[PDB]
Amino acid sequence: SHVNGKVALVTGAAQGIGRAFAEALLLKGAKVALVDWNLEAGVQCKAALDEQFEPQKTLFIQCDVADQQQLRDTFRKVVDHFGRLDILVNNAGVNNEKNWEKTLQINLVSVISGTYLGLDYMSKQNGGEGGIIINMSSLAGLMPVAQQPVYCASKHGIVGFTRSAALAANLMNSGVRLNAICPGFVNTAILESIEKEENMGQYIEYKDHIKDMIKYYGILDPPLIANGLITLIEDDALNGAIMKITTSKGIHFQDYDTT
Ligand SMILES: NC(=O)c1ccc[n+]([C@@H]2O[C@H](COP(=O)([O-])OP(=O)(O)OC[C@H]3O[C@@H](n4cnc5c(N)ncnc54)[C@H](O)[C@@H]3O)[C@@H](O)[C@H]2O)c1
Ligand SMILES: CCCC[S@@H](O)c1sc2nc(-c3nccs3)cc(-c3cnc(C)n3C)c2c1N
Repeated sequence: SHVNGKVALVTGAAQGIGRAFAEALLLKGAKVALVDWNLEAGVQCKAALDEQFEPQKTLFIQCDVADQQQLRDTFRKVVDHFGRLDILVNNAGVNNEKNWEKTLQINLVSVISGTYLGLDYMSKQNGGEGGIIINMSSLAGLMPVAQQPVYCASKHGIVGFTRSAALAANLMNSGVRLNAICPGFVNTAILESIEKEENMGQYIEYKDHIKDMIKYYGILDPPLIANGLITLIEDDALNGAIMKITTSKGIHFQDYDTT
């Protein structure tokens, strides 16, 4: 009943972890707006979901989340079409240390923009019913990566932002909980980007160190990450939680020594 009948918006939903989230949420009874900048992947994804689940339970919107006008229009569309917003998953992201400025815009700036749009629609102080926002970070949000310093920067920023916005929500009595998920390696297109100079820039020569870490720890499949998302949504005690998901230690929250 925490998911059933709710409306979710998932960015980066065309493939990888985003699609896995959409499938898990549809199975739990949600309506899902799939939001992605890749029109062709998006159409393929919705067409496949339309075979499994009911067509009216999904909407596909093409949107570059880093474009604030497109993002604002996307939100408006979702709420017009489904009549409310209950669950926001800021999941879109890239790996690109060469055009690292753009990586920050997609990975960090867009998570903040999306979060604040979600709060605009969902906060009880703005006429909403409350809700949950889940931001995708990474284990790279908690630990350093020599070959991906700007990705690391962006994923650390998501952690700081989400912990902070969760405390602000309590203060503002918005009735919105904000949590983040920090997966280890997951079997998606993004893993392939480490092979590419276009993505790695000056770090390409050291790509094998990442490969050795992959070998060391192993790779999750997207559907296992989705279980984690469902836990966050179902447990309404969870606010400001940083959920780690790895093969080595499972599903565990980050502990912090706060004052
Ligand atoms: N796969 C991993 O090992 C791993 C580990 C930890 C965190 N993550 C994070 O998980 C999230 C999902 O990535 P994934 O591994 O499923 O990769 P993926 O590349 O398969 O999926 C990312 C999706 O986001 C979309 N997207 C990218 N930039 C966009 C933008 N500007 N606007 C709209 N959509 C955009 C892409 O088109 C794609 O469909 C990302 O935030 C990524 O950083 C991945
Ligand atoms: C294209 C790269 C996308 C994957 S990143 O988000 C990512 S996920 C990940 N997971 C882990 C895990 N540690 C324990 C269990 S799984 C480690 C890394 C990583 C890679 N290189 C280092 C030093 N680290 C910490 C990384 C890392 N760089």
